[PDB]
Amino acid sequence: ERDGLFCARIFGPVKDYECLCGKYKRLKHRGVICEKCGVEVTQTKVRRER
Amino acid sequence: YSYTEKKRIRKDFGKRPQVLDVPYLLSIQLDSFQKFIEQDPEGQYGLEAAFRSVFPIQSYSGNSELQYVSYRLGEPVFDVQECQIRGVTYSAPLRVKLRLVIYEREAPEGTVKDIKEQEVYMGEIPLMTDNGTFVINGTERVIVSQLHRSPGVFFDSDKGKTHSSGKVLYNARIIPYRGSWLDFEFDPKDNLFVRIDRRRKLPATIILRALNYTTEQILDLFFEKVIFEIRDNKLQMELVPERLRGETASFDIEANGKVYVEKGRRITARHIRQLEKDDVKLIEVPVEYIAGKVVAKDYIDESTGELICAANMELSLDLLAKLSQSGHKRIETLFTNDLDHGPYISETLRVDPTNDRLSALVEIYRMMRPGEPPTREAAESLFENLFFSEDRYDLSAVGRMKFNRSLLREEIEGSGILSKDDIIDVMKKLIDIRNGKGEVDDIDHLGNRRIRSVGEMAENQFRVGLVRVERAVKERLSLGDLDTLMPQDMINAKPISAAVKEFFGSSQLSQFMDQNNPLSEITHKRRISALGPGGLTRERAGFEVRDVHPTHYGRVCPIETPEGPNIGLINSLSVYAQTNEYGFLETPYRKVTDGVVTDEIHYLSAIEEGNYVIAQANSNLDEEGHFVEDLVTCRSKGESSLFSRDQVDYMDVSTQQVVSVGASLIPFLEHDDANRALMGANMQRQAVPTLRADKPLVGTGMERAVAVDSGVTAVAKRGGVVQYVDASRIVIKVNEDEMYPGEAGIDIYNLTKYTRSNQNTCINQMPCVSLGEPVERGDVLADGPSTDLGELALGQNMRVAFMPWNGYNFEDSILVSERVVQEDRFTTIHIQELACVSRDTKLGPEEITADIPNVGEAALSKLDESGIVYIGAEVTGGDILVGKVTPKGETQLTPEEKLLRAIFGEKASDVKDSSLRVPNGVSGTVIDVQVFTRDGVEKDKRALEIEEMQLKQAKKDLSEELQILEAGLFSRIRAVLVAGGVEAEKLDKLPRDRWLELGLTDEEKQNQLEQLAEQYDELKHEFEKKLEAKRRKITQGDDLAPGVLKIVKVYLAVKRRIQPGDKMAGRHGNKGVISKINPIEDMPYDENGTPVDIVLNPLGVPSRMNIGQILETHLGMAAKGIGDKINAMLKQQQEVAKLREFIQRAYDLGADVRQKVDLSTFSDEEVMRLAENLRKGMPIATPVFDGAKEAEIKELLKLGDLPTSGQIRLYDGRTGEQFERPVTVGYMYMLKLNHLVDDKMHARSTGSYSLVTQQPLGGKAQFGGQRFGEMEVWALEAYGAAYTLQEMLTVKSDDVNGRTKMYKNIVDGNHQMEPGMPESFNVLLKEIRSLGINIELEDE
Amino acid sequence: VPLDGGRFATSDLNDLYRRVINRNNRLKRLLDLAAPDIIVRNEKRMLQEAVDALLDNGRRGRAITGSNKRPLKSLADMIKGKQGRFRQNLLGKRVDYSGRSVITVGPYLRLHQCGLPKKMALELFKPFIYGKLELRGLATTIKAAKKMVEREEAVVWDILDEVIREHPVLLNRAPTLHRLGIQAFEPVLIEGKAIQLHPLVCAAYNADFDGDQMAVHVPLTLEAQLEARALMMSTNNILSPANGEPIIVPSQDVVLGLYYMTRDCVNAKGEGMVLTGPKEAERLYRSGLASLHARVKVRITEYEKDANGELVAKTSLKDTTVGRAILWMIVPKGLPYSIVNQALGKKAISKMLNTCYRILGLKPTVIFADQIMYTGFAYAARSGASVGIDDMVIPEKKHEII
Amino acid sequence: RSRDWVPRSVRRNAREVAQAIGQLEQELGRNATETEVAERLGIDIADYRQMLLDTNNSQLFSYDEWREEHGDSIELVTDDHQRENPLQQLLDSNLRQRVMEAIETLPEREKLVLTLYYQEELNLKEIGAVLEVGESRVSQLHSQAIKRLRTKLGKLL
DNA sequence: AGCAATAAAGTTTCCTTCCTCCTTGCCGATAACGAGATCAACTTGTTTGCGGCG
Ligand SMILES: [Mg+2]
Ligand SMILES: [Zn+2]
Repeated sequence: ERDGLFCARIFGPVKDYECLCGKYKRLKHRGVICEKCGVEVTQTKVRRER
Repeated sequence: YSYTEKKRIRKDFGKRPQVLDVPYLLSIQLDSFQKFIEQDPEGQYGLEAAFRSVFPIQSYSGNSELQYVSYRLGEPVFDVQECQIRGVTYSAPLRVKLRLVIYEREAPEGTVKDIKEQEVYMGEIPLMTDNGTFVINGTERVIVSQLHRSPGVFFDSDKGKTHSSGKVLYNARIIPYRGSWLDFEFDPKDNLFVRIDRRRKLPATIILRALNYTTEQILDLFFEKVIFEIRDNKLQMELVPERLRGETASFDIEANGKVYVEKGRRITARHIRQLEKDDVKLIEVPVEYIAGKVVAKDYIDESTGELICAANMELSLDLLAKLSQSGHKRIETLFTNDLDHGPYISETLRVDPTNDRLSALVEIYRMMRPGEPPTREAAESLFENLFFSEDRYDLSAVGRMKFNRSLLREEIEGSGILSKDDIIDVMKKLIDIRNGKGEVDDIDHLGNRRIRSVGEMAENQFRVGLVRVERAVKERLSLGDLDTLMPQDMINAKPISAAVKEFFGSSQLSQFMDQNNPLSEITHKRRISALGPGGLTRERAGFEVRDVHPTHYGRVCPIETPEGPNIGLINSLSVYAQTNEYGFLETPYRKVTDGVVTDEIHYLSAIEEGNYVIAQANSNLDEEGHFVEDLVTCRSKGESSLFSRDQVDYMDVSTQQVVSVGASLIPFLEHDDANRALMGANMQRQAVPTLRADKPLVGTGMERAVAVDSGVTAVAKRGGVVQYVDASRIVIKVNEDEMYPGEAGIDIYNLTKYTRSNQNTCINQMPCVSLGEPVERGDVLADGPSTDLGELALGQNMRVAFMPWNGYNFEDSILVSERVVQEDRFTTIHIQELACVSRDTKLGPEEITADIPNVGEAALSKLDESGIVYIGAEVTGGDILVGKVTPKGETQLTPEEKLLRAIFGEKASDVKDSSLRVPNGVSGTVIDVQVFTRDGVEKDKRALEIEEMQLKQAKKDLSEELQILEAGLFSRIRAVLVAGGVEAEKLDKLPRDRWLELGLTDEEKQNQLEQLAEQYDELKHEFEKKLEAKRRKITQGDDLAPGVLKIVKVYLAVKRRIQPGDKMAGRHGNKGVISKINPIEDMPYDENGTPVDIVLNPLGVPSRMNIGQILETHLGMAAKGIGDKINAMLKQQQEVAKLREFIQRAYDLGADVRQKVDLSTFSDEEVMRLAENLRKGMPIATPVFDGAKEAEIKELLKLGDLPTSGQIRLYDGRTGEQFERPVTVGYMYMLKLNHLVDDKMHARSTGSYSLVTQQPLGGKAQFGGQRFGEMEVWALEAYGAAYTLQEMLTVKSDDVNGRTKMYKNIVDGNHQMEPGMPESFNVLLKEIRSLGINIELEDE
Repeated sequence: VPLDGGRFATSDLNDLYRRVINRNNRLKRLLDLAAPDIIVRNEKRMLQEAVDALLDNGRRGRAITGSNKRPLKSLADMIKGKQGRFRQNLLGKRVDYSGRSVITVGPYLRLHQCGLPKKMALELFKPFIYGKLELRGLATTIKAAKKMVEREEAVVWDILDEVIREHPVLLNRAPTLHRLGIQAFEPVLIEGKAIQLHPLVCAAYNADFDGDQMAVHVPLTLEAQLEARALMMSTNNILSPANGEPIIVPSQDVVLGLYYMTRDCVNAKGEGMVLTGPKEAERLYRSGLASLHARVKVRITEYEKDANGELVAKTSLKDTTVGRAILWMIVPKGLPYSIVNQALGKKAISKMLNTCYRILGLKPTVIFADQIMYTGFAYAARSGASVGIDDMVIPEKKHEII
Repeated sequence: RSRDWVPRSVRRNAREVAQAIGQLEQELGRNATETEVAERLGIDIADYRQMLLDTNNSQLFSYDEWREEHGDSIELVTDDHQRENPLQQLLDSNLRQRVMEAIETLPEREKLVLTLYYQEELNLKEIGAVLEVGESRVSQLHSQAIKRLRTKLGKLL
């Protein structure tokens, strides 16, 4: 959950990354253009340990 | 003897006339729970005690009230066996009588307002077996009986606490049974102080005011009045002669007209005699004697009202003048013989700040309730609560009793709440020993320790639940309606059951039981501790409790308690030990009267003995006279010494009463070291029964009683004749006289066959009885796992001769033949149990089904259609048991597995398997399955097959039952038709039902046909009834956790044979490892070609001093010959009279053994069977200290026609030449153990890891890696081999990159290294910064 | 993380973070209203209390617990006591490529040898095997190695024998007091599931053969391999650094053999006859013509290097027991004959060996020791050796004294 | 409500079973005949049968000692399903170069199609858009690549 | 054998879409009961420092 302790939002900082139909999101695949709709996307950065 | 005893007799060499046969051994648990449950009317215990303790409840107003009346229980739904099978606790209903009575609060006590007298169910409770256990959830368990300190009072004195002083400090302590403790103390400065529950120190006297006392009365109580009197100018003073005692004269001590003690002069005992003699108390004295004295009582000017001197204030001569003229010609003061009478209270007072009572309560409150506003009534209520509320305080009049004895009162009993007199008296007793009179006492003295039992635990948890009820009950009484609120509407039964379930499931006392061997259980339930609640702790507790105390004698066995850190703490009960009614101990003793030992008994305490004297049993008694010898070693006062003969009061009974049974059974204890006797009996429980049950030959006498009282076996409930026999069950017919009328009297016994223990072992029973044979009551009818003919059988007797052999017996290691491996006669079985559950997911249900994808049919071949194995199979690691499957969601794959599926193209379902499989390393035989499934669900089909064949079984059993019964009844149903005419065989030939119409006469007999049909109806109705009930109960589904769909469960069977490493030993600490097995042909052998079984290392006889094992060994060789001498005759088939004489003389050897038997009594067939049993060897009883003698060992051996020492010529199997010397040879009876080579071995290359730190685990169960300690580091550093450690810490522990690339390099042949940094390091760094710190590192 | 039945398991840290956050958020909400101050005060009391209790619970104020009545464990005890990373996790290590078993004895062995039951060692040198089965091309890839291996072909055992020669290992009893508690041995595979052990190092390990266990470790790399072959090997580890004594004491048995045989009766036979050498004492006694324990004259050839480290032969005759003659058979060419002319108490053997080392160098001492073991075990078995109730002696002069 | 993180109507139903089961247990005076629960709360069996999961199961903690003094915790008796394994990725990469090995003799676009889609995890029909042939030739050629890789052997099945 | 066409079949998308459900926030209706404690710990123990504590 977001705003949390395991906060998804810190790994997925909201205001972020959704495609139109809602396939790729939440930092999961940084360098993904959602191909069916061909929508290009930016700006995401990853820790797990920090 | 009895039939079972006629089968096989064990000789004895005991000689002392025994008085007693041992009692019922485990009476105690039975008793405790018996009294706990039982409806006591008045002399309450437990449950009624608890109710009548919480005698009724009324409202927050005081308007309405519940009332207790009485209770009752039900009987259980399920029998025992279904409960253990089903997986449930075995429990009883509870049924309560209650009366809701209400008061009219308009009326004064207009009690007729409302009565609702009904009854109430509330909660089940567990009950006990005839054995002792409680099963829970299908798990047999036991709880332990406890020891701890009594309640009451306790005195002590520390010695130089502030060691600078090196001074004593006395103090007293009070411990209610329930409620607050309390502590009274002294200081370095001779002043009294107090604390509750170790609160901070306070002056004592504060509380005295807090109980509405003035200093006047205070020192009136504590202090005797030193009265001066001012007769018109001068000081005269009253004197008791024995006040000036060891004291010296301050002035010219004299009389009105006579001098006794001059200046500077000690008031000797003479002058005390003078002063008592010549009748003087009033003596002129200087006024100056006062100045320094203390006023006793606050003296005033009665006109003013002014404290000229506040009480407890030193005196003077200006104050003398003012006081004298005030109208005080008499001044009480304190006596101060600081030697004896010190004014410690006066001192304690004038340190104390307070005078009024109220502020003292305030300050006590302020300590106890800090910060809170000092509201008056709150302090009063607090104080009354702590010791004067029945709610939160108690004594358990045992406390009251012990206390009154520590008061030296007379009344045993009292209240559960304090009084003022008692408190005053404890202050007095404290100050008196502080002056010196009397003493503090000890802890280890058992007279101060009380035991505590299962019943009480039940009491306390139960009433706790009652209190949980009390809360909301009062909450609702005052408020809700009264007319309509049924008494049961208010209640709940969760919490009660919760506590009950808890400590029957949560306590450190409640444990699994040790199902390994009879001894294990019976001892483990006779096991004592002082741990858990109301007890102690290992690291805190020290040596003083661990050690021995003399009072242990005859109550506690000193010779069984482990090597662990809990050495002396737990210790088992003695044999004839009993408990006082209170929770103390007692032990029987033989009275010694006029020198004669009276044959009576008294179970005497842990206190009483210290007064009297007791005689020892090793004493030789002068045959209806008295103790033969003059200086008899008797004992008293915590020690032993030598006393006369007429002098004695009492005697012990036996020579055994000290020991445990685990201790008692090795014979010839009387010739060996103690510590290893400990080790012997400690491992003696830890054994395993073999496949078969081989006897010993050297005994003590007791094995039968434990063979019985363990309760494993069949028994003769009631005499009879064997009716039906089989390898699985038995039917008996009961003897007529014993067959009481109502039932037809046919007991039956279904037996327990291959069944699993909690230590994972084979359990089973077997007959040692035949068919068409009578039965006496009580005897057994079938053996248990580890016995024979009602006698213990947990090892095997075998040959041995001892000498070195080529370094295969270096340090106690063992060497053996191999023929016994052919015999498989130490081989045993280990049942293993395994399960697999169906569960309902969030998505849907898991399923169980044969069909699964990507499976070779090889697996499936052994499964049925539902996906379940065929019974009887034989299986191995990797094999599959249960085709369980799981409906799954989906995944977002990537091209790797995309393409592997592009290649293989085997479709992924929406399901996976969750199948049950054989664990790696295991292989065995399936022999049984069960399944459990819920009420609500369709029963998976094979489980219906199993319910159907179980119904088949049960139906068959009950059919057998009622068919037999009703067949006995068909006897009547034929015979009574015969009454009233004759159809001699026109009766019989035509079908038997068609007899009712046959020749038929009026008067009484129409009713007889009606009686016939009546019984017919009765019986068929009973049958349908019984089927209905039982078929429902069997068909009744299961009660399950949430989410569960059903479960499967499997058993297994695997059988373990010897490989070296196997641990074994005997009965003298004679441990040993096995290194090698010998072919026969290298075995040392004899004149007659017999090689030996076992070989040994005799260097460790004297160093260990396990010498009695030798004595056995003489006998080990010895009695064998007799059997051979008989079997020789047997195969020769000589004659009965030969057997007769030979046997009688075998029993007629000794001087003065007690048992005396004849056999012209016995029949021929008895001789035949007896001889036929004896062929393997003649067994014997060696009582422990009333044992046999060397005369007698060598007497039997000389009849046996052999070397007297029994040490003889042997030649080598290898080479076939004689050794140098003869060697002693014989048989031992020895054992095997559970520390097995396969149970312990483990290796590990590579596998699982941790997660938070990623280094490996430990445990063979979880594929464990081994640990590498600092000590191993230190050693390595001592060498200085860096790279080892580098590897040890990087790659094989943490560095994951490291482990990977090294694995890579090795399989490439490359034996090289690269390091990194452990993760575990930086974790710490990340903890450090978490704590708010700039930890960091300086780069190179 | 979740459990089998969906249940959870957690870290209490979280719980402490939460209260903090709640209180702070409350405080903001409160502050937006400018509320009366007392609730603010309480808010910050509870704040700092939450804070430090996070750091270290029951230090300042009394501790926070769960429902169990047990503390909500803070940070600091990640670092502390035994439990901390230092004493648990960081210095002490769980290890793979390791194992253990119960042990036992190999008498006949040589010191450097150690018993290995098949399957564990089989498991342990697995990746070597895989490399060599791709080497030979039996296992062209890895799965074939795996599959033939779980099939346990004879070639598997052949290549096992191929590898493990010259492939030493590390041994551990617990607890490690001094540095000899571990040693470095060389394998010998055996058919069981229990290790054999060369008897004499019972003492370096404080071991007794009554059910103890040892573990095994591996110098995977070569550096450590060579160190152990060069440092911890059984040959280096023969004298205490504490005090310069042999730790190779033959304790209890072989001593007995030597004392028994190397002994001078008078009674038996053949008293006072003549021989060339010890080979005739063998010749007779193995035919069984003479008491070994019998002073009789024979001829011996003793050697010496009074020269600058060069031998000096000579010979002469001796009235001596036969065993002394025999035992001269084995002495390696440097000693006098006085060495044997007593019946060999324990320390005689100590000094036997001490002298042997300090003069002759090292390896002859080792060899000497080995044969002492073998032969004394042999003649101990020959010995005839047992005790009885009759070997117990009671002086008649006890009862009167009492 | 703030501290708890489970829904509300959940606890309504929990309170309801509590009231009901106690009410009816006193009506009867004995226990555990759930069909009665199905009756009195006559909505369905499966509803409560789920609810018991939903409600009657709460969380626990991680470091509780393992019972018979402190031999180990629950943190040492834990298992995982999502583990690393070294040879599957090894042989997957092996098969990757086997893919290019197989297809390098086959048509130029499909070579690049399957390379750049399978290698660097890029776009498939991006290429179908490049050629504009309808991706039927794609279809049969992809089939052929499978037929080409079904000419060799590999376990890990 | 390589190349395309027509027809069929199965889709994945995917997007709405309107039913239904479900969850986040708020505000309300009779009148007054009592400052907590509540179920524990059993005092390890010797050494060493520091604040008093004169
Ligand atoms: Mg040992
Ligand atoms: Zn999209």
